[PDB]
Amino acid sequence: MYNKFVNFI
Amino acid sequence: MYNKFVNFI
Amino acid sequence: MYNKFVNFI
Amino acid sequence: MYNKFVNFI
Amino acid sequence: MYNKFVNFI
Amino acid sequence: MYNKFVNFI
Amino acid sequence: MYNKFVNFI
Amino acid sequence: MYNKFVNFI
Amino acid sequence: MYNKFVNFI
Amino acid sequence: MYNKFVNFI
Repeated sequence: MYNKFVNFI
Repeated sequence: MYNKFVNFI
Repeated sequence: MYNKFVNFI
Repeated sequence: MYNKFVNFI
Repeated sequence: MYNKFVNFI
Repeated sequence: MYNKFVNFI
Repeated sequence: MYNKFVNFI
Repeated sequence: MYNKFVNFI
Repeated sequence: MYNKFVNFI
Repeated sequence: MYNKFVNFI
C-alpha cells in the first residue's frame, strides 16, 4: 500500500 | 495497491 | 491494483 | 504502508 | 508505516 | 564490458 | 560487450 | 556485442 | 569493466 | 573496474 522500492545501480 | 518498483540498472 | 513495475536495463 | 526503500549504488 | 530506508553507496 | 546480468526470481 | 541477459522467473 | 537474451518464465 | 550483476531473489 | 554486484535476497 503506497510503498516505493527504487534502485539506481 | 499503489506500490511502485522501479529499477535503473 | 494500480501497481507499477518498471525496469530500465 | 507509505514506506520508501531507495538505493543509489 | 511512513518509514524511510535510503542508501548512497 | 558494459554487460548486464539481471535476475528476478 | 553491451550484452544483456535478463530473467523474470 | 549488443546481444539480448531475455526470458519471462 | 562497467559490468552489472543484480539479483532479486 | 566500475563493476556492480548487488543482491536482494
